[PDB]
Amino acid sequence: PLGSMTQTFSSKTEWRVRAISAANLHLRTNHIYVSETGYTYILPKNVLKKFICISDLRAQIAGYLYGVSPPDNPQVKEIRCIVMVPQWGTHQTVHLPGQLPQHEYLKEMEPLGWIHTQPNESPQLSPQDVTTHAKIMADNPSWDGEKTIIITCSFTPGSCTLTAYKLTPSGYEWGRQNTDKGNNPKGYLPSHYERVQMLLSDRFLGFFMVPAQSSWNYNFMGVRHDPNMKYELQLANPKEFYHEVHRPSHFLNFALL
Amino acid sequence: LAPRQVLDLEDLVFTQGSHFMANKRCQLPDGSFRRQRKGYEEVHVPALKPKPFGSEEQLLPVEKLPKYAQAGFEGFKTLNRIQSKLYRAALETDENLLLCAPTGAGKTNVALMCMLREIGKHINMDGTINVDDFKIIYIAPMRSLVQEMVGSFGKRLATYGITVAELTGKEEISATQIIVCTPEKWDIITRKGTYTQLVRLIILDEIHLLHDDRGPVLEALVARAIRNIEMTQEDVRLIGLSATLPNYEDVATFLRVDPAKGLFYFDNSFRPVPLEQTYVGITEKKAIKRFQIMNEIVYEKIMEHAGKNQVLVFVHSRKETGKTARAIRDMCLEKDTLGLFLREGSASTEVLRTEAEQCKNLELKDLLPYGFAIHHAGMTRVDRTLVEDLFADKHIQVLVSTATLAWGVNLPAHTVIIKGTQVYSPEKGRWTELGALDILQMLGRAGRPQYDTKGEGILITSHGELQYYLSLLNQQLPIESQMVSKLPDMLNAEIVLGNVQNAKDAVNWLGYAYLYIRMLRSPTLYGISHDDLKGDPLLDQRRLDLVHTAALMLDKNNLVKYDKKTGNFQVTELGRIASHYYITNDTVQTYNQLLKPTLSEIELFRVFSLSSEFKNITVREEEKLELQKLLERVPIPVKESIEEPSAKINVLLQAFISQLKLEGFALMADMVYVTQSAGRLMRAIFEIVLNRGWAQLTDKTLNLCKMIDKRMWQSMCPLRQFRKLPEEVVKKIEKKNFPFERLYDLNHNEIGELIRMPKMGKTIHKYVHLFPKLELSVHLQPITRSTLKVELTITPDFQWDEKVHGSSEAFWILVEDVDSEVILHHEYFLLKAKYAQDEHLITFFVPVFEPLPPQYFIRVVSDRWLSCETQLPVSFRHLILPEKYPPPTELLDLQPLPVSALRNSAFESLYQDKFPFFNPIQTQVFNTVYNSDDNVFVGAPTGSGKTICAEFAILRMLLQSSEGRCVYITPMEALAEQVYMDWYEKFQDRLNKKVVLLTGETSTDLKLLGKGNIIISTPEKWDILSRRWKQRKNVQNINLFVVDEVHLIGGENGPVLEVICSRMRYISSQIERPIRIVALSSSLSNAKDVAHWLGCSATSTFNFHPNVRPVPLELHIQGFNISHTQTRLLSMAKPVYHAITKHSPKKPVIVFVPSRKQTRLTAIDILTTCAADIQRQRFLHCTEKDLIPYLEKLSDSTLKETLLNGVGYLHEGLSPMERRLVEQLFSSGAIQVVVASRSLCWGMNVAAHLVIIMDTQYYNGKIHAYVDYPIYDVLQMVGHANRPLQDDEGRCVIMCQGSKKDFFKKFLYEPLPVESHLDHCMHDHFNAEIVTKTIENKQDAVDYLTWTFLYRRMTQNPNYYNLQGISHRHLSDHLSELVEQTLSDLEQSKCISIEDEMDVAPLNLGMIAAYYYINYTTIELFSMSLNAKTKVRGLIEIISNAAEYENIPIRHHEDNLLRQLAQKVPHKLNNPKFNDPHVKTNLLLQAHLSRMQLSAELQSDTEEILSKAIRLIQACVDVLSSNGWLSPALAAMELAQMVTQAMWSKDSYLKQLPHFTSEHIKRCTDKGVESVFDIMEMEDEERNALLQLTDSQIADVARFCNRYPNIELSYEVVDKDSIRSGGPVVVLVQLEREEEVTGPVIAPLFPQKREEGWWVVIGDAKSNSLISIKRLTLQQKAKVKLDFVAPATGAHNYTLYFMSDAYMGCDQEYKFSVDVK
Ligand SMILES: Nc1ncnc2c1ncn2[C@@H]1O[C@H](COP(=O)(O)OP(=O)(O)O)[C@@H](O)[C@H]1O
Ligand SMILES: Nc1ncnc2c1ncn2[C@@H]1O[C@H](COP(=O)(O)OP(=O)(O)O)[C@@H](O)[C@H]1O
Ligand SMILES: [Mg+2]
Ligand SMILES: [Mg+2]
Repeated sequence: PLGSMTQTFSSKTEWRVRAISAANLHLRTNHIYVSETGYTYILPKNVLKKFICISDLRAQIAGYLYGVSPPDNPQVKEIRCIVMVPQWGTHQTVHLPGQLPQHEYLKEMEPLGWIHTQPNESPQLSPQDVTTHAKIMADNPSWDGEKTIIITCSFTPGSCTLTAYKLTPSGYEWGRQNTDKGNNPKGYLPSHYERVQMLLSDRFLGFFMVPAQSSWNYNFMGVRHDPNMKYELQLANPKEFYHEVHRPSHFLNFALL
Repeated sequence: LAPRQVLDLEDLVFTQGSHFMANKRCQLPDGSFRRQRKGYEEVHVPALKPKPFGSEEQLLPVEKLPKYAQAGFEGFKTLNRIQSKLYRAALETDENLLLCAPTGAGKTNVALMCMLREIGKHINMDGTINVDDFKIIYIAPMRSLVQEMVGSFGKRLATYGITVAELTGKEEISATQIIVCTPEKWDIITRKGTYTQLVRLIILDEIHLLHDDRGPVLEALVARAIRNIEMTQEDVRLIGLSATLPNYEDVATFLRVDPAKGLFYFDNSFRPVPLEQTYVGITEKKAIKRFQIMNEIVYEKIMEHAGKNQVLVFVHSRKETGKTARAIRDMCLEKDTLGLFLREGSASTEVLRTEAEQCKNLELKDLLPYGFAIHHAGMTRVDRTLVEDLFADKHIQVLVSTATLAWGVNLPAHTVIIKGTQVYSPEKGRWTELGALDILQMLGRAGRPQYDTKGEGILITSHGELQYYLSLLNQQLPIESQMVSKLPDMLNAEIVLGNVQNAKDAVNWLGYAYLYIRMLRSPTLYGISHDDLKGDPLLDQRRLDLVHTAALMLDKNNLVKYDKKTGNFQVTELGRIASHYYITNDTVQTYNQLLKPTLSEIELFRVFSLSSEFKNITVREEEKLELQKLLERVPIPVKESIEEPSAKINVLLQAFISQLKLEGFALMADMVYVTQSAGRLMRAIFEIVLNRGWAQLTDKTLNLCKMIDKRMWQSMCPLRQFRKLPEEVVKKIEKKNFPFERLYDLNHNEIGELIRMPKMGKTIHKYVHLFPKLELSVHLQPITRSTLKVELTITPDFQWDEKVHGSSEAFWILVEDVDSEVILHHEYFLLKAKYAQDEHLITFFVPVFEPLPPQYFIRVVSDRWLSCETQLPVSFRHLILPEKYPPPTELLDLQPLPVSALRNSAFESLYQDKFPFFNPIQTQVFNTVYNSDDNVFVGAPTGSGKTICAEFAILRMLLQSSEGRCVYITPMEALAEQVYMDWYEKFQDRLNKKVVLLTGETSTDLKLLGKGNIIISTPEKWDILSRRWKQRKNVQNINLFVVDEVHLIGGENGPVLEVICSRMRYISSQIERPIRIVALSSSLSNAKDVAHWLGCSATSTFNFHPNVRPVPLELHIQGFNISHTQTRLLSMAKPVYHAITKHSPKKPVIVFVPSRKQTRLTAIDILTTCAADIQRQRFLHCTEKDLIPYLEKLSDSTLKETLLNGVGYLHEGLSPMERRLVEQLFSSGAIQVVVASRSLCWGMNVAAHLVIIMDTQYYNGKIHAYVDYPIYDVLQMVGHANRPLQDDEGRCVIMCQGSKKDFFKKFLYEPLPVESHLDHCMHDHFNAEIVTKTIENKQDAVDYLTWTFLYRRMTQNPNYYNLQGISHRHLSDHLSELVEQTLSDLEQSKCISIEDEMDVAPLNLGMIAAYYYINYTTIELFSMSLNAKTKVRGLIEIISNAAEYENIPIRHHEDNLLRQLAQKVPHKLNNPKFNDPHVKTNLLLQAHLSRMQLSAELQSDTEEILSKAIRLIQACVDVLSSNGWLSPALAAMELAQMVTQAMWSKDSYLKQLPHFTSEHIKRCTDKGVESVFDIMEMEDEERNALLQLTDSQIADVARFCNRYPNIELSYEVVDKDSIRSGGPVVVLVQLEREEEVTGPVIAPLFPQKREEGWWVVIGDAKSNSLISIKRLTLQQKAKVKLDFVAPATGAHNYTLYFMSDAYMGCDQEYKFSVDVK
């Protein structure tokens, strides 16, 4: 039997194509774009380009926003720091620990929300981000509903488009209760959010904060990632998505033939 | 000249390499026959008979050799035939030799005989060898042969005390005298360009490698050295050893060998063992049946010698050894023919069985009992030695091995079989024939020189290759040139070295290669017509076409910038890296194309896989299955498909890091070649991306370099790098998901519950702290709001184990920006083992902007250890930037002030003939300096005429007080000598005043300021006299105090300048009559600080900026990308000439070069470019014939030739007279260009129109590193581009490194900020102020600091001095801490006494150090080393260990000089370590007392040492006498006169008088003269005969007699009767000279003049007790009064000593008794 004619299967793991595509992410940093409320948020370009180059085109990654207002002028929020915490995500959402960033450097700043990539550009804010942003507000009173925002960095073809949303009161009480993770949850309305004004600037620079002993990418070590995990922070810049120390299994499974 | 044709180099390449057969036929010796058989054909060549001893050549016994060369031949009784024919040319001549003889004739001993001659050239009086005098290079083809020759040459020459070593992959090269290397190794070394100048002999063993593909390496080595001989005239001897091949006469011409002297050819008949040849050429072309035909022939040949002779079989792979050995044996017992090899009952059989048990090897275990064995590099070291031992003992019968055994071991065999001649070439990606060198070496082992009367060599190959190997082994394979293939790479290597700067240099250089000789003798073989050969008889056009073709290929690949018409070559950083890292030019082109800072690790591996070194690698169809298995699982993804060879190279590299063994035989050989080349390839990519500042890619490539060397990725546990570990635990530690950082702060046994092995407990804790780890701390020092000076502190936090860390550990200090994207600064850090526990300080500058970035990053990454890094974030959140500097003093549009405005006829006579009116800057400050007494500050650029500004204040002082006294301070001694010459004519020759210059010798320095009206001095020179201001009136009576160049306060010797000016202010506050202070400075950013510190009113503060210079300054700053200093200096050579022809084609030019050697090299380079321009003698504006009156006064021959073409040079090694001749010819306009060294920038009395600063770095021989120019030196150099009454402008071009360009723009276009560093050297000044009672408590010390500049700057820039606030409590604590720390160290060294932690008081030690101006550390080491039993030998030792002698340079080209000087020096020292400046100082001291003439630098080094010896000698005198020690004090007192007159205590006193020769004093030591007074009392016509001197030498002898001390001593004990114990005993001593003195001490061998000092010592001789001592200076009459207390009751006898400090033989002794009731 067997067949007149048969072949042998060759493994083609999907992360290899994404890793090759992740190498060209710097080209998108040459074409980033932006899409009222009361608060104006200013994002420095140096940390945003770095946030793009360390991301994945399908697996979403997220970072926490921190900053202050200009000296004698409180109607504007200047984003000053992006914090990378142990995380793993999919094409629709990301999974952060329950603990918020804690460090002396950030005690002189206020939390301004979070920023995350996403594959496809959508005209409306995700139902998962409404659930995530509201559940963070329920567990952390330091996240004001009129101050914290959600910045979406959607991978448009050969470019990057930025959109910033805040949460309405109507959307907060629904995101905290929601347990449906689908795309059309029960009680999801466009009145749950409004768009905040966002401006990129080159006149000042931000900085990054990464875990002390760990790294941030757990998309290849999801077993070690737990929502109750703890972490400290250091003043350093994050590594790329497919850096060597983010996927040890790939290097040693090749060592043991 | 220019008839170029672009050639096709690849079509000129002999593709077969060493297998190329130039001879079309091959004649066989008589008796050779052939036999046709099945499937193959055999060719036999009979053994040649030796040539009967031709003429008078007898075998020379070893005892008939020269006496010194017989130790290298102990163990030999008589030289063989070729050695006895060569020993005379080898040992008795320096002629270049070429020896051609068959393999085994004994060519090595001939090369040894020439090595012995070179070593004999450095015989020592001691009897040893001056090893730092020469160097020998032995070039050997194979690495295995190199290692064995290191041991052989090491043993044969061990009795000579000589180091022979092989170079590691660099203190060893200096330690070795005979370097043994491969041609490629020595090529890489000399490509960089060190210690290659000491090479006197080069031996090119197996020089017939020229025919091989590696041949061009030998051509490059020879052409480089021979051409270097012409431009250096330091001859090098060339010794070539060759086999018997044609064209040996062409090789002789190539080595510059005289055929009638150095050529020696011995045919194959001189083989010591006759050789019967057998060549088996197989006709079967089918691989399978040809394989069995091969195995059938070896069996038939083995059986012919089975039981009769040993057989050595050579295969071409480590795996074939076991296969061939088994395949042979397996067929033997298949035919039952095993009993022939072993007697089955004799001693040979058993010992083959007992060692087969203990052999350990598995493959050899199955073959050793039967008489078989294998040998290859893959086996152990003791197994191979056992195989060699068992075979040498005739136990093994059949040995199958590879070529490594033939090269590395001298293991001959009766019969040798070469099974096949096919080798797999990974470089060529195909199977090729074996190399010619391997064939000759393998068959050379046929026949043992003792047992075998003949050897039997058998070579099996394909039938088509019979003619080749017949030619190779029968003197008929010509040696050709494979040089056209590697020609572009070799031309680039000579361009990077600077040896070839244009095409004509390359055409000349090409004429030294073996290709050129072969092109002349056989042009048809090298694609040249025999008629084109003499349409160009010297092949000028042909070489020029070859150079043109190679230059174009280098230009296209961006290694060289080639000017096609002029022919000039331009080096590039890319072209240098290809040369220094041995990379082909096509590869670095691909690197230049694809390398980008955004590169991923995926593309990085692909970039490596495309290197041209792998251009022949292909993907075989039998490899795709195994390759695809790995491709679908590689950790680094591969974009290319399997069909592409770059994917195969990519996978093979990743498989090598993971340590995976594949099965394909070609894949394994391909993987080795790819990864063997990966080392230098990836290291080249690292240096490219590092110097470009690409932070992310640098980290990627540096890791890949270590992952290739360590063979592990980053994901693994870093403990794998410890090879000494039972591995299966670190793989479990990797399984344990926890970071390696958590193991440091952890128990020695909490490790065991974590990894499951308390079993292997503290074993892990050992290697955790053996892993290198460094801790970093930073102190930010802001210079401006644009620049920050970072002081990085590196503290090691691991432990050194030489078995793990070796002798040093290398690290990379990296300073990255905010985004980890740009490397703002980087440098190389080497942690030596001797400093493995001490902190390290690193200082560098970084730029900053004013939306101050969040933070920078400092990364210290190890160079070889994987995952070995410490990153320190540098936050700027609390960084306090200094305030912006105020706007400058605007230059007023005032009318130019005439010279008549002084309103003084005598004063106007000083400037009337020089210029008509003062410059605008002198115009502004005129009213405040000439018509005012306020303190004035003048800050203007260098060259603004500030010297005249100070002369205004001097001329004003002379009007008020006609005999007033001014003190002028300038920071540099060269500036003081220049100011003294100008102000001597102005104020003394014209105004008839007194102008003096302080000498530094205090013995005649207090005598000038009391004599002169204008005192010119340096800071330290004034500091010693400034300290005693409260008792010496000549310091506080000063009317005017002028300090010049005060901006040097921030320099290395700044604090001394701060102390005196702060002291003059404090003196002026407690002096009733204030002292006027005038400060001159370069343009200062914080000039208001200097004004407020010196009490200058704001209206009298003139702070001008560089834009207001009288002569406008046109500044150009060129950046140069090359990071290699010597290569960067080359890239600036022709730009120096091009800047001259652009900015000053006819006006004078000054060129500043870093070192003394560069002065001559640049002056020749400028003239060579002027020569190629046909502009020769364009810089010569004086007629040639009108210069020889000045020209033939010089000693340097090179200086004469370049001066003949209008180009001079100045350096510290020239004569003091030669410099004045070149300086006068330059200012005269005779010569247009002069090239001055960097160290002469402060004492240059010439100006020019254009100044070119060639580089801003200099090498320091103390720290062994390049040091940047001080910004103060650069400002001084630019100041020379200023001629007020000659040019309308001044121009200066600064050629710097690219990274330093931003620094100069910020600190040259703008005023210079200056800080203070007095807080880093407070001890010596605090001790001085306590001795003179200015500081009596700790509050006084704080009050004392409020008068300084350090102090005021603490509020303007607090972070620079480690302050976090300017609050008046912040600095109050900061001063108190500095006060507490400084006073605690002074009390520790027993110089001050602290009472109740408040009051301080000076001790005897502190009063000595402050008086004689000596460091407090020196006075402490002095106090703990002297006894009552200290003699002259120890006094020289203790003063040599002074801190003032720590910075005496150590030039290690003087090691044997000081080693031999130690033997010539009278006093011998214990523990001779010549790495210490204090030991060298002690040797230079005894060399001066011995009057030993030394080097020009050693004599100069001694001069600077003696300038401090007197004060150190006087210090011990005060220390020894204060402890009642009589004999050492008097000995130290006569050591002072010994140093003065350069004599010893036992030497003759007549050695002081001038012109008294070395021996004609002994002419009269036999008579009755032995004093100077004896010569004084001898009559003319009686005494002018014995002296043997002339009408002028008599007078020098005379004038010493008049000034020689002749004092009449008188002493008196007051009340010689009314004395008893406890009663005062006083003794009056009266001294009076005969006549008197006109002049100081006559001591020509002492640098500084001195005055006659004297001691009066009272002591008890028998008890070594010193009772009373008093210093004094005598002027005609003097009266001294010595007092002490009487001891017990009795009749004690004392002694009165009257000793000088500058003359020997004037001492007086008077014993006297004192009756004490
Ligand atoms: N003068 C000599 N007297 C006795 N034996 C010698 C003498 N010279 C060499 N032998 C031996 O002859 C052999 C030839 O070695 P080698 O010098 O390497 O020859 P070559 O370099 O020409 O191939 C050496 O083992 C050497 O020990
Ligand atoms: N008023 C002046 N008019 C014309 N030429 C001058 C004048 N002053 C100086 N020169 C010359 O310019 C040069 C400047 O030298 P210097 O006085 O040392 O300036 P600085 O000390 O500021 O560097 C001197 O050679 C000096 O002779
Ligand atoms: Mg040899
Ligand atoms: Mg000056």
